[PDB]
Amino acid sequence: QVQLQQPGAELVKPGASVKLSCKASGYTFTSDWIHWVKQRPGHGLEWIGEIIPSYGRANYNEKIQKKATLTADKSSSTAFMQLSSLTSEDSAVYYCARERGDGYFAVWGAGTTVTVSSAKTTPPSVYPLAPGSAAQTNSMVTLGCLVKGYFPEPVTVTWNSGSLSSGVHTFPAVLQSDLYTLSSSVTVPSSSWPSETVTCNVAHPASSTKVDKKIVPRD
Amino acid sequence: DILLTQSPAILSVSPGERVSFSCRASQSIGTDIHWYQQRTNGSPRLLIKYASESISGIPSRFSGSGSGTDFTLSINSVESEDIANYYCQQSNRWPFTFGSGTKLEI
Amino acid sequence: DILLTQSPAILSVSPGERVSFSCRASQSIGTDIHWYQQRTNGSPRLLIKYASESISGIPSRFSGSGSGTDFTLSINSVESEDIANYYCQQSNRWPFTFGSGTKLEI
Amino acid sequence: SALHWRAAGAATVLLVIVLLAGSYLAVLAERGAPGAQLITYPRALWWSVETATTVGYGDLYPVTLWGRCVAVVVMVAGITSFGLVTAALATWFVGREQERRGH
Amino acid sequence: SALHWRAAGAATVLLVIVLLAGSYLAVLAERGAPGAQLITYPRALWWSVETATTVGYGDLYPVTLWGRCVAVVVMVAGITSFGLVTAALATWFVGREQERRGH
Ligand SMILES: CCCCCCCCCO
Ligand SMILES: CCCCCCCCCO
Repeated sequence: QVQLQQPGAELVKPGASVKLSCKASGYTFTSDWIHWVKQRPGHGLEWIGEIIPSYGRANYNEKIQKKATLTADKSSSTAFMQLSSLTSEDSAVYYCARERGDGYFAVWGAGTTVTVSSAKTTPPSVYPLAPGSAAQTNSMVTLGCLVKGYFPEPVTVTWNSGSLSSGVHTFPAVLQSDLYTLSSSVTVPSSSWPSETVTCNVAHPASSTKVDKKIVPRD
Repeated sequence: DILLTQSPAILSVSPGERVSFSCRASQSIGTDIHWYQQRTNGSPRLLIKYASESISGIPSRFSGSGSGTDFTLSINSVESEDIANYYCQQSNRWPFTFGSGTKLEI
Repeated sequence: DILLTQSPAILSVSPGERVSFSCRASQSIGTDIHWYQQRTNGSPRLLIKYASESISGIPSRFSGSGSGTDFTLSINSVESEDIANYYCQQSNRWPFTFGSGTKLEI
Repeated sequence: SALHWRAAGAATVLLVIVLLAGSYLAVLAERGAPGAQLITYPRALWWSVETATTVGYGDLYPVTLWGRCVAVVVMVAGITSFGLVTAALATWFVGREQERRGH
Repeated sequence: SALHWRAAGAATVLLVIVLLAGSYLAVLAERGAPGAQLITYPRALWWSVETATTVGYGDLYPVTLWGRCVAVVVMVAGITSFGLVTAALATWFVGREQERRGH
């Protein structure tokens, strides 16, 4: 099972603050340390700080401005990172990791994408993408879905509740006028569609929404 | 603070060939170096700990070597799923630090 | 005699930006490095002791980091009153020595 | 059993407990200090044994105030325990020599 | 109280005094010698404890004649004090074993 669970996203206004959480499961030892690592889009991993829940003591990276404050609840075995007075420089994916006190990060969370802006949360519009009537088809067919006008990142796109992984491309989002848009494509054998259903699932953590859209042939 | 230099930043190889990533520490750190793989949109994954110890669940084509200040992560017969960013991390002296990462390209 | 190199000798920054002064020791000195600020016609003033320990009476925007041979003095959101010369000093080995100093310019 | 022998066992148990607590506390005290190497439990436990025996390899040592305080408790516990075993061996030999002399 | 126990306490007091005086004197002896690291009181006191216990980390040591002379007094004071505690523990166990044997 998933050893560390983090919320998918957090939208924060410039100047405001947010408290990220990290719920752990699996084996727990008094010798465990919970670390937080920051990754700005396109950049590398940056160690932020650590905390030892069994004692509540925390240490931080001295080379960078201290934006975080770590704490942990031993009963709900959850670790928290309080980030305050954030600017756009603080927009990034924040991962939590567990170390058994022996130097390496055995397990990592999926990370929380934190966006700092004054824009407002906006759920995505999901439009189907079926071939046109005149399009000829080979032994394979390509379908997709358009996820348009959402904010902030990210969105997770899966095909048939995740049962279909092979032949899937989800393009990076493009930002235009305070709203993101991206498409995801899937390729299946021509014979299997529309015989067997093909549906894309789009979850947008920032707005706690997850919509489905079945891909059926145009008229 | 231990500086870990990973160069080249990008490594291009043909399918099935052996590839080696480099990691140089600014000072001697025994074998306290660990390697992680991070694929696109994915989170980091431990590949090798303490310079050469295999992690269960990781393909046998992954191995590590070195001690002191020079370390190497090797992949025998590289394949498509190995396409990703690779990072080294040291735990010899506080604070733990990461290398800048090397991207594998086929 | 421990040589402390402070480079660049002059650092130019815009108001409110974060700035970092560099200090490299010719040999490892743990965290036995101290930072002083000396304004025009003024006498030296202790800002940070032992690489990162804050001194009471010094603004919180001043911090230090590093160990071994590489040290950094940082100022978050620089302002006019920070205009001055900055020196590092080591106390790891006798005799104590000073760096050549870095001038902050806005 | 006899006192000295009991006190020895006790000394062995306290020492083991001091080694473990010492290893845990050393890591707690040292992480946070740039340059510190006494920061992972397995080597910290090796450090605790080195310290208790005063073997002096010099491959690991605390650089912080609290870590050094921890070091002192381990050194003293080790020096005292081994010294207590010596006294126990002494008491044992003395008792036997008395018998052997028909005293 | 009994002699050995008193002598032990005395040994503990003299040692503490030797540690402090030793720390002060080491700095006095070492400053002035280029390369010397035993030059600030807090670490000099850590050095004094290391020396008295012969723990052997090797992170600090005098390089001057007078500093080394100071080191010898601390080593001897430490070795002697811990050795005196061992003898006290021995005398204590021996007295008890005598009783326990109805002698
Ligand atoms: C003799 C010193 C007391 C034991 C060590 C406590 C350390 C706590 C963490 O900093
Ligand atoms: C045993 C040596 C005498 C004590 C040390 C005196 C040092 C004086 C300063 O140089």
